[PDB]
Amino acid sequence: AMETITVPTPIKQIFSDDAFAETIKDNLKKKSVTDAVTQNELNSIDQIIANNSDIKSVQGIQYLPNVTKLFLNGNKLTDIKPLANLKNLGWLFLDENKVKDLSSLKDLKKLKSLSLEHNGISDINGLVHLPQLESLYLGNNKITDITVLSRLTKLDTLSLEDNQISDIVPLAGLTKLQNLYLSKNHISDLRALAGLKNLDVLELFSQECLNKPINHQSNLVVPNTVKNTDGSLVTPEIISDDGDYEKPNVKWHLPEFTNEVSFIFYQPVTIGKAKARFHGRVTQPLK
Amino acid sequence: QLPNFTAETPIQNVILHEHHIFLGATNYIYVLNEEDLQKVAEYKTGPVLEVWKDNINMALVVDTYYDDQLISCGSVNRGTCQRHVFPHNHSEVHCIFSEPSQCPDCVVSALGAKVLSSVKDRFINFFVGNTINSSYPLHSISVRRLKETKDGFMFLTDQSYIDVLPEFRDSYPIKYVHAFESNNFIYFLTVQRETLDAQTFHTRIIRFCSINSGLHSYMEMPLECILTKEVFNILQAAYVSKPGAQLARQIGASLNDDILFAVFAQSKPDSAEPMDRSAMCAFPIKYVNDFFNKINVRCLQHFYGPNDEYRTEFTTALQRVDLFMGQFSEVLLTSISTFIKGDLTIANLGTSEGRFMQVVVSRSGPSTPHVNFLLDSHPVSPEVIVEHTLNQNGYTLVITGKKITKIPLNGLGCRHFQSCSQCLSAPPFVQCGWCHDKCVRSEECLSGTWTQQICLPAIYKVFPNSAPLEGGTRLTICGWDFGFRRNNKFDLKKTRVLLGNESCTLTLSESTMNTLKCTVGPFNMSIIISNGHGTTQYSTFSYVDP
Repeated sequence: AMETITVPTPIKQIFSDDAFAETIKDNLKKKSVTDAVTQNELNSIDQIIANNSDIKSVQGIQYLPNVTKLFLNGNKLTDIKPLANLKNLGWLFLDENKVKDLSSLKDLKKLKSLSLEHNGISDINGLVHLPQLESLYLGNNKITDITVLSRLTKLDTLSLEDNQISDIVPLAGLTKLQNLYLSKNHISDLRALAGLKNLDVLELFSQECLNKPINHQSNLVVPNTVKNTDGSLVTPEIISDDGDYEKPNVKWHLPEFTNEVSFIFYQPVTIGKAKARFHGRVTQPLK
Repeated sequence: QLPNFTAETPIQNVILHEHHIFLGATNYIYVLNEEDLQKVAEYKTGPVLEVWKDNINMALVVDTYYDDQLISCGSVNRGTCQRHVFPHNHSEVHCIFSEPSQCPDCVVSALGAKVLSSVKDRFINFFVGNTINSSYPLHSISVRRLKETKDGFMFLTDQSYIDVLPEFRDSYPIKYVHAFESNNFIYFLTVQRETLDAQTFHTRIIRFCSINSGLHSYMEMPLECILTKEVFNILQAAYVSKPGAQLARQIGASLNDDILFAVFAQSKPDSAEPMDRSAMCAFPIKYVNDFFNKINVRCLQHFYGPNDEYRTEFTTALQRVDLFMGQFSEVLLTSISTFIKGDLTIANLGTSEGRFMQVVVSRSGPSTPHVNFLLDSHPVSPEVIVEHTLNQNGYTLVITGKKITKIPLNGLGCRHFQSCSQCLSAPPFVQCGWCHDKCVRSEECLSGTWTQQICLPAIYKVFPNSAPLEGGTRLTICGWDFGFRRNNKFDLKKTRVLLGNESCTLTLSESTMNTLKCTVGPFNMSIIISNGHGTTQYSTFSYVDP
């Protein structure tokens, strides 16, 4: 413990956040936040459970070096620097916060589980510093580029549902994957997941592939770009505006001009031991 | 609890018309009052003779085109209809009946009928499907228009009807399950033989259009609801409406798009009777019409025989998959309605034993019915009404035998949920939360600990107690709330098991919100389980050595 208090101090003065202090108070069974705590008591803390507690700062968290379990979903945090030197951290859960500065975890080499769904996160390149991660929940954010996931090869469970990924090539080698969740993205081609022979649970529903605008024509023909794990086109389930599929082409008849056309696809897949349904909608803008 | 009305005899049909409910019952026609289902008026269609018979209602059709009135057809005098004219803002009952080669004023079969009604071009037209065997004409699929004289119907040409060859009249029959008009066509849903002299049975959908009394684009197509590969071949009920935004995106439908929610059952061997095994899927009309407008087909067999306007048929069934992923695999669903709240599509269903229940319908996966109870022991009828509008929260009229009940579209409170998870699985518009030891509404909370997001785990045993050193035995962890609530659903995504110092590899594909399965090895250890929200304990598992 580099960080530490030298003399008995009131909780209200260690932990600035009105709420977080009150969390400590309850944790160490104290009576009031005004009550004193010694560094001794601070070291006996292994886990903090404080979901939806209106926490806006975890200031004072640094004096808890033995803490290994953090449950902090449903708070207003946006700064995790107070966490950087808690060497013994393993599980850390921060959904529904606004922490986008994941570069603070660079030295949590014991961190195994990291949940950060619903934070507004675009850049996750900070993750390059935690190869040992076994479980990662990056669901519901603004992530487009997952190049960095190339290095987290110890993950047995990855979740990226509900973002903006269209390119999953960086996932090809993560063979140690068993649980993969990819719904609500822009995935067009599952050639990347070919080798994941360890999977047990996979999800791929409700994709949202969008195409670059095209001059509308009275007898439009849009090529099928959706591709299965082996590379084969996936026959469309339903086509908008009375369209047809004369493989590998999608065809429309547009006697009048319309902003766009589209087709839903549905393709049961199986990877390793996992049974999923690759499904979604391709959208074709027109001008 | 909720408004309900009991009649003297079975209820066959229900229509709603400007705040007044109309019941078609055996020997009576009731006029309840929408607000509280209170009986305001009635008419004894009575026991008619000809050697006493009962007058089972076969149709109700209101029409205010000419004058405000209600047409009704019974099953006694060769399916003859009668006018009921209202006296102003509201007894004066007429009748329709006039060289006997045909009989138009004979509309309805006592073997089962379905009646559509649409004023196409200055005249009211009745589109009717009749089941039948041997006896002197009623048509099986007819379109007889009513004259502005209002005293009788009239067929136009030979094409005004399509029937069954006398040689196959009794041999193989056709039950008309439901009928509806949409996209400028008319649709009939049937259960009939797969092929002439075939032992199994079908569900088909019929389409045609009308010109004077056209029936000009006639076509039959088979419909199958299969499970992931078991087939549910007998349509039991079928309702038609719009999809909620969620459901739509998944099936590629637009908000105004019409959809066919059909409940199928797995039939008995070489029969048309149903077993207690049910399924459901949705048929988008345009999707259907998409196939009706392409080109593998024979010539309507029960019409022509094995050998201008062609009446045709497809020889391979369109098929969709169960939206309940086998949820109702061992129950007989006998009634379906469909309404939208939010982005959600909710179906209120009915068992062959009297169980109304409401269920979020999604292409992603089944949800747990937020309503689920016992209307009377009598099976629920597929005859239903759904009045729901903005600034309002709507209701469903449901018929069980002699009884009809008005059931709210917001379900029936939270009090009935067994645990934090089910309680929190309920659809937003039910407004439930967990309050430590009970599920209930917001402002009715004891301790300030109401939550719509948080559930904590709890263990209640493990199998087995001990386990050999290196042995990767399967641990079965029995308990509660092992799952996490993300988006609006629960799953074991973030769920973890710890065997003191080492992790415990869960197989998720085999685990539930109540049961955990995972391989263990490589004492007297404590098992810690986290669902993502918090943790729980079990200090029993030992790494023994035989």
